Amino acid sequence: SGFRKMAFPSGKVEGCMVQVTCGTTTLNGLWLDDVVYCPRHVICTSEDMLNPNYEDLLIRKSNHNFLVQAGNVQLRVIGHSMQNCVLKLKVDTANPKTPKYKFVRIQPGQTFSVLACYNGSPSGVYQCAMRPNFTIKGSFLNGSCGSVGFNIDYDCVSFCYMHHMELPTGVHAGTDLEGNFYGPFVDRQTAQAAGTDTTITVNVLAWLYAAVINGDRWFLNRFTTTLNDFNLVAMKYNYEPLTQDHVDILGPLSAQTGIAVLDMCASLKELLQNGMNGRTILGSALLEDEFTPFDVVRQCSGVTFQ
Amino acid sequence: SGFRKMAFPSGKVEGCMVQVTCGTTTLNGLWLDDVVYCPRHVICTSEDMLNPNYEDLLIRKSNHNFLVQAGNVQLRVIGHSMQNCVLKLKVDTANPKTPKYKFVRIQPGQTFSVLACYNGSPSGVYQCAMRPNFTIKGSFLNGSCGSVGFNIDYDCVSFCYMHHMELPTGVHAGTDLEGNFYGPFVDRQTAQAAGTDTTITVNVLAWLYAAVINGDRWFLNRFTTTLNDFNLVAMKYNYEPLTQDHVDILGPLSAQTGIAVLDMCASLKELLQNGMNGRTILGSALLEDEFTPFDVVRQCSGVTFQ
Ligand SMILES: CCOc1cc2ncc(C#N)c(Nc3ccc(F)c(Cl)c3)c2cc1NC(=O)/C=C/CN(C)C
Ligand SMILES: CCOc1cc2ncc(C#N)c(Nc3ccc(F)c(Cl)c3)c2cc1NC(=O)/C=C/CN(C)C
Repeated sequence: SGFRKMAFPSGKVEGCMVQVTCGTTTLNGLWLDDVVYCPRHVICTSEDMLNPNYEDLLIRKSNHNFLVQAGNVQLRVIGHSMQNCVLKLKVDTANPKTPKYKFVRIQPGQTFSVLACYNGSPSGVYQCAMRPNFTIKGSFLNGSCGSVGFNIDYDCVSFCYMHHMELPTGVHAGTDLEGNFYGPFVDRQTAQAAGTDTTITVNVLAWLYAAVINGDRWFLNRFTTTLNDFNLVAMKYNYEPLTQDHVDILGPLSAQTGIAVLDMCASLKELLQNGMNGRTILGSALLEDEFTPFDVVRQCSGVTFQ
Repeated sequence: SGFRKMAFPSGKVEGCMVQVTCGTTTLNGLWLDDVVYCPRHVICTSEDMLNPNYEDLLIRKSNHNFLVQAGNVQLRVIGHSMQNCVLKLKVDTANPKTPKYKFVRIQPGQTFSVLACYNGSPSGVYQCAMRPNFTIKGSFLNGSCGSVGFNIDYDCVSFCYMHHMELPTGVHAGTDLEGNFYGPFVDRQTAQAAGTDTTITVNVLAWLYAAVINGDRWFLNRFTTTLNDFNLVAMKYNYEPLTQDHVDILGPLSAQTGIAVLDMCASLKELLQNGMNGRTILGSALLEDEFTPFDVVRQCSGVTFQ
């Protein structure tokens, strides 16, 4: 019993974190096999970041300008290239701690764990979601760039996020491990604003199922609804529209609890229209949207990794 | 920017987790040097747990009855003893992944990270606090016993919690690594109820400082208070009394923000008396009490480990 915001164990990723310094800038890199991946803005001054021409800035850099350090030991850089917004630094030694891994570009609404690092050293681990506006709500200070987000399934680490930028409003933007930004964001210090922070409806429903499983059941009611009715309410409250695909994904939680998805939708509708009247659900006074259906099943079932 | 419920990186602890099976019961153990620590109730049936005589049950167990497996490899048990509510299984091989470590008995109000495990395999990591009533609000299923809680400072892992029991109300009880339960709880399946879940006042104040640092400042007001005045309010709302020791511990956050501790207390007083009027602080609609002053400084400053 109990339901917590839970991250994946981070050891497999800790063993891949290195420090990358180019001139005056230090950030973190990800060492997998004989390649270190890091944000291309390692090559910029803070002057450069207003309007950088990365191809021109890179011309002045050679292999020996990229100082890569794994713990106390220096790595020898034997090549470098730019791929979208990341650099790939080829080193002469394969990381002996390289786990089984994949690079995945996640969809908005999916969750992942972040290992926040500074100077190639781990500071902490927490759970995030790719928001519908393609930002994440992380915890990142100067020097955290190149920290990564990931999921684990049994023994395989799927890396999905590398941290690049903080917007003036305090939320975060980054790339996949191919160096393509999520959303419209760019690696320049400019006027870029986030769009509407829409709530991830299917995740809220999953968390209501988690609540029922764990004995929080005061919000269950005598009502049902339809997809189209419920979506009229979702729209008013800036929730994502619920689709039949979402209903299908909630099938397993519906079967476990015996609560039809549309009945749970009717509970959510009343919560949106009436609020929580000073009560809590799983220790929260708001409707939580950063647990996916798979996260709920996983945590409620004890799935393990390594 | 950003403030998240953040756990310590878990790799140092992942490398210590093993599976322990005694007869029909499997749970997790902690392998440090040549000793495996686990809950003594590994020796019980579910029959036995209503009224177990552990000394008598242990008489029927020999070294070869404790099956200890680290990943895919079996460990040879060369001795065993009971210390309070834990067993210490001496094995013939020191754990090559043993980190620098200490055993610490934490005080109520202090926080720690939990690595939830099943069958000796890590499932996830999350952050907890020792509540004033000596329970923790974790996420633990059958098979998670022997999972541990810990803090890290640079390279040293301070283990403070081993999981033993779930109370009928869904909260959790366990021991330190010497096998002494936190609070009055016992390792029998009996009528034991938790006392009042008091809110950790100094932690709420720390989190309000974290909020100010991160730009959430709507709750600041024109008022101040005194320790004795504020505590009249703390008492009504089942908050721990604030002491001068707590004020002193908040000194560094007071200095960073320029907000006197007692002025912040006056903000908290208004929040307790008026509620949050539908607003949020650091993404929460309630007053968060599981960040310590040290947690706030650490997360806001980027401290690292390994
Ligand atoms: C930790 C001990 O093992 C389990 C404990 C559980 N405790 C509670 C609930 C609940 N409720 C579980 N299952 C569950 C079901 C369906 C749901 F939708 C939800 Cl949320 C939860 C549990 C599942 C566990 N383990 C498995 O399911 C293992 C299966 C593996 N096979 C493919 C071979
Ligand atoms: C990640 C890059 O490094 C830092 C970034 C910071 N960003 C914001 C704030 C803020 N605000 C910080 N400090 C801080 C101060 C006092 C407070 F009370 C709070 Cl909460 C936060 C920061 C501290 C950092 N690093 C250090 O403090 C290192 C010192 C080590 N020496 C002993 C040698």
